[PDB]
Amino acid sequence: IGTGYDLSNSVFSPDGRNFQVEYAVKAVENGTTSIGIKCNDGVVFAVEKLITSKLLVPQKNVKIQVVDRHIGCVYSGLIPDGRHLVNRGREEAASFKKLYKTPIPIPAFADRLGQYVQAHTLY
Amino acid sequence: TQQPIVTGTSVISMKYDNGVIIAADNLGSYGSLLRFNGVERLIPVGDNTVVGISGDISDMQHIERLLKDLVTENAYDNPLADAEEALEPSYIFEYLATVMYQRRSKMNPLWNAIIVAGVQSNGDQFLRYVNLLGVTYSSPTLATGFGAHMANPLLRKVVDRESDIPKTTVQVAEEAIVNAMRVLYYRDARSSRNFSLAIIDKNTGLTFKKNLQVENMKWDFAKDIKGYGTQK
Repeated sequence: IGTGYDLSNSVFSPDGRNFQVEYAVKAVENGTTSIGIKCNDGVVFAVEKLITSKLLVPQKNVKIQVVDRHIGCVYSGLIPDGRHLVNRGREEAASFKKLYKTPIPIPAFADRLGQYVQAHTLY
Repeated sequence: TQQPIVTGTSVISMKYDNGVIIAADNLGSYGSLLRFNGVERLIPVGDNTVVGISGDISDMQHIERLLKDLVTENAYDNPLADAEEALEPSYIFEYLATVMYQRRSKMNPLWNAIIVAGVQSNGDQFLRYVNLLGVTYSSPTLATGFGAHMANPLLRKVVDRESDIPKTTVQVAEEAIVNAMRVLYYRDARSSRNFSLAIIDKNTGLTFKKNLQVENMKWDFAKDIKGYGTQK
């Protein structure tokens, strides 16, 4: 009953699903493909970066930005919004490195960014 | 308020034709007790800049923290910022300056004196000074603390002005800095035999020579002196 369940995102539809958050998955589908192979040794990231025209400059633009000195962060979807999630963890990691004097673990970082992206689904 | 607690000694330095030499000793005295030995005060930053810090040990540690964050900051975004927009010596300087002034105003100062020793990408020498008053200046010979009137005179007898930097080679400079550590070591009552030394060249990069001792001391004369004047 009623009308809506897609105007706000701190509604829950009756099925037990969300919206907006359910719709946001289609938005990431419009992006390019980006892979990660977890190796024994490390990780190897790679990203398809489209070249539309020859008007653009080759090897001068990036979807791989560093966070801390030892974490690749590479993203797909809406690119300014993906850069805001990278921006956020540069702040987060620098505070941790100030506070506890060690390079921020990957499992620590994984928790931290997770809480933030969760956090926007609650208002 | 903040007043000194644990304090280093002196970081001393001079320019030469193709780079700069800077050297400091490894000491944290807690007044009378010379309590920390082998705690280093030269901090290499970047790959061509050594930032030599005197005064407070507490404060110094926390400014090493900010330098390390600054390399992390300049690396971000840009892959060409580690090649042609690297952290220059004038950069590492500018941030250290500006931090001192702002802390001076709130009347809780970061009690340090810094020499920021390097060479530009242009090949120019850079040796520039800041202290806790917030005062800046460049000279051809520079020294923190007690060494600014002890060590500084001897160093400054090799390079007097800005036209004897071309004429002073890497081997005369090496000698002068060795010599001035030894001159300090006699007449300065907070010093340590161990000292670290950096040599910044404009073609061989930064070389970081650790754990030198001072030698060739004079004491041979001291068997001759007896009493204070009345006693002979």
